[PDB]
Amino acid sequence: LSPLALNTMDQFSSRLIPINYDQLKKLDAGKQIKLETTQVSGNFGTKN
Amino acid sequence: ERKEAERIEQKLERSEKEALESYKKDSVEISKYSQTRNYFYDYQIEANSREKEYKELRNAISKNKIDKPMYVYYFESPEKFAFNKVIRTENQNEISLEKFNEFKETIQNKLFKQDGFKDISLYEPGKGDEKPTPLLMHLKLPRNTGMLPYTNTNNVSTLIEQGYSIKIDKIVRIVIDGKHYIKAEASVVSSLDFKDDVSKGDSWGKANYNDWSNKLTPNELADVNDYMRGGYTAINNYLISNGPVNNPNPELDSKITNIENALKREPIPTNLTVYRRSGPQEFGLTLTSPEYDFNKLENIDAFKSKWEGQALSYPNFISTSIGSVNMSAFAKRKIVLRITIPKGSPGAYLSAIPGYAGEYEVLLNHGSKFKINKIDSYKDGTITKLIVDATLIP
Repeated sequence: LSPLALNTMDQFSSRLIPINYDQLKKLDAGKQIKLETTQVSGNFGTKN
Repeated sequence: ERKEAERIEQKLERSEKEALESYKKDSVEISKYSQTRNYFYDYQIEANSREKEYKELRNAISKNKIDKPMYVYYFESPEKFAFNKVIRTENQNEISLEKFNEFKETIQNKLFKQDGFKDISLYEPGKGDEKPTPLLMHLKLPRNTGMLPYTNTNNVSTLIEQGYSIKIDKIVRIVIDGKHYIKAEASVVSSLDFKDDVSKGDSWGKANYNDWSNKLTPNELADVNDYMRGGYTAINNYLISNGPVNNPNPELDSKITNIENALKREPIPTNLTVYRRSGPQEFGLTLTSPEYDFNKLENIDAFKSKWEGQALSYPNFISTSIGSVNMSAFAKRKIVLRITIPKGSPGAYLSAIPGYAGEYEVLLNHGSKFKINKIDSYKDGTITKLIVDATLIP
């Protein structure tokens, strides 16, 4: 399957993620954005 | 604390779920069955339609415990504290100074044991709670006790099973919403007891008293075995007949002294309760006496009036059965003595040694004093038998 899209930043998925004009220029110069994961939430199951 | 209750109810499987569901609509009758369960024969305790209910309820209660002693509170009838009267009626408000005085003097030093499922709470009885009796007791449960709260349609209540004897230090008068109540502080006393654990009781006895005979000279062991094999109906009758006063003699005094020394040699390390099926002749009553007939309520009431709280003594050699089940050899006897043996008290297990030494037979010192706490009865077929909560006094 295809990767999922992460394009919103608020709690209700209603605001997109903006960047600056200088950051846009840096992206246009060929620079790349790196994604680092800091923590992951999740649950386990307890079986009766 | 419904969050904890919903956390702890999921781990219960379907059997515990059905046990608790049956409890929630029939708490009174399941409890009433729970007090009087272990005194029947070895067959009835396996052929009833509620024995499985009792077993699975005990399993559920002992599934989850408490790591520290915490206080619990509930309403107890005065009838279980050796008080056969009523302190203050439902429609009255205040209690008399006199009634307080007899109630306090009645529970000076008397330990009472409970052995059934009951409902307790962790809070003081504020508004919105029903108040069955004018008696209020604040109970202190120890570490690692059964604790399984359950929830009703709106509120939460807890259920425990008791296997201990409780002692009340002080009682005071308090006012709750315009009525006088008695507040008692009580503590839970640790001990060991085998209601139906035949295998566990046998294991405990053999574990403790297997090394008993290793400290005794062979001659004394042979003398003890011979005396318990051949002369059990002779020396006891001699002691009952007041031998030392009427016909003093050394040939039996030596036997009495040797047996007393052997029985006093090894005290118990932990409190246990032993069951003696006492005979009517022991209380000086005969099968033809009207007071002996326990079928009617008035004879039970009279025996309780004249013997609850009184002292008892056994000039003979005391023989006790650790088992609580009715035996063929002691089937016809209506009176079972519930002797509570505290730590450091005389008593030796005689079933650890090989051979058929009797029916869980245990010998104690002659002339021992006994204290009676309460006298209660249960339905046994058509007749009603009798239980006395005897206590061993040094």
